[PDB]
Amino acid sequence: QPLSKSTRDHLQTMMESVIMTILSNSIKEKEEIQYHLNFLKKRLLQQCETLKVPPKKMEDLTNVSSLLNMERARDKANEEGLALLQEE
Amino acid sequence: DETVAEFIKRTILKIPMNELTTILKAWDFLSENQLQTVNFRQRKESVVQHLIHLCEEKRASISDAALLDIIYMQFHQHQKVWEVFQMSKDLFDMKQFKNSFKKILQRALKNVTVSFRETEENAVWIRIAWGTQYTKPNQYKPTYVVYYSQTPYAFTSSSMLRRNTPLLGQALTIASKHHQIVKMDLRSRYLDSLKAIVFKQYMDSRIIHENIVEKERVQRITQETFGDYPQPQLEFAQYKLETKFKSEPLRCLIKFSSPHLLEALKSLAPAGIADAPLSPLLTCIPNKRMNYFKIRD
Amino acid sequence: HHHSVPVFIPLEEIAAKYLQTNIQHFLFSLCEYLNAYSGRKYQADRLQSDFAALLTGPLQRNPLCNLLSFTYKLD
Amino acid sequence: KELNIVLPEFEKTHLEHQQRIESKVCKAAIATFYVNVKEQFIKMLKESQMLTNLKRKNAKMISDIE
Repeated sequence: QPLSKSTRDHLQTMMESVIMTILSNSIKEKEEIQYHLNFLKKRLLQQCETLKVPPKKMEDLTNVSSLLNMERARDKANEEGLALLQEE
Repeated sequence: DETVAEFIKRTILKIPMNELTTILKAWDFLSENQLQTVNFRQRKESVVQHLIHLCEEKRASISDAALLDIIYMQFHQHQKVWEVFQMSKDLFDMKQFKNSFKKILQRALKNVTVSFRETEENAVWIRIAWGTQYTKPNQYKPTYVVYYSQTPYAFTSSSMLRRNTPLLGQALTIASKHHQIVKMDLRSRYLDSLKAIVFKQYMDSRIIHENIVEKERVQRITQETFGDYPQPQLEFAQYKLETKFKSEPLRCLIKFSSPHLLEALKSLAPAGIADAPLSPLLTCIPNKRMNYFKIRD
Repeated sequence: HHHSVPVFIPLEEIAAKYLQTNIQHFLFSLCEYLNAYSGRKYQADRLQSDFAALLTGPLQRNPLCNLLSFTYKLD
Repeated sequence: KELNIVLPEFEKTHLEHQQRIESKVCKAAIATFYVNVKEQFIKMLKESQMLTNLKRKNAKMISDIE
């Protein structure tokens, strides 16, 4: 299975951001380096679109961390309740 | 809260607009002036939006919404199926009973949405919304339990109670200060008829008819078995039988469905369909206070 | 097969006690119990209707009226 | 997962880009870019790892509380 479209768009956004950042500190040789970096970005986009992965669900990159925190809290609450139950 | 707002909206949508005013008269959570600010002749969307505005002007909570749902259930009391629980083995008080029941249900797992509403004839109606250890109790799958003070019987609507039945039973029996709690196999939808049954609170002389003795005997037997009083409105019956053939026992399973039972059964003998004395399996439905039967050889 | 006595009055235990044997005592006892319940209810609703003037809150009453709880102000 | 496959591809692409480029300042910028993105990618891989670990643990304590 090809790469998930959400992952592709996320990765493309990160490549755009990093290319803007690496262009910010470049003063001279702007046009040639930006053309080369654009070619690099498009070749990477083609490679990642063509790339194949086994059918494993992989959720959005940004939100997962937050989920973990909530999940952690859930377990804590569960543990607390468990303790209370055992106490009873 | 938006959850209570949409819950109230759904309950109002369940309420027919022809009696919404009565609901407010039974709800009384909102001031009468707020009711006057809303006309009921206008559109349904308009009236529900105005009611949302009114409840948002005040502080919308879960207790008032649950009370509204309870009173809607009271006015309908026809949309659910009821089962009857019996307690067995003398001082009562509303406040401590409520406190004990609330404490037990809070101790159940961690929380539950419990609401009480006293009604005439000592009919405490309790709305219970269940929730797991890691989720807020759901308001879309509620249950209702009706308790009568100092009585050995209680009523329950079983829509999703099959998930955790013993919990409710043990909570009810510990709150009622009663030891043994059992479920009799009696299930029906007309709750008022259940109330009645559990408490036992219910010319052209040229023609020369022949066999008139048979007609007068069958009508007399039917009248003595049933009676002049209007029979309780019961709607479903089912017998599970396993008896020897006598004609390896045959296992039979019958279901009687009728919008008005005990009346077609009352008319079977006059219509000649069944014998003059009906079998005890049909003549003791109000007597034995039993609705589902099992028969063996 | 039919009765009008309210259910919260205990009779089935009294039925197992004296309904089969010594029916006269059964009837006398149930008469006493119903009379007591009626007197309690009459006192309760007489208080509610008449002397509510000096009462400051509703009285909590059980169907059998074994327990009564109320509050009152006297001047 | 998907990342477990795209990171080796990203490593090989970074290697070939570093090999082809000749400017020292561009080489340093590309190296810093690679370090940052590799750190973020391995961080989110770890986050998904404890994500599935927390899911399994949640199921276990669900059975326990039941």
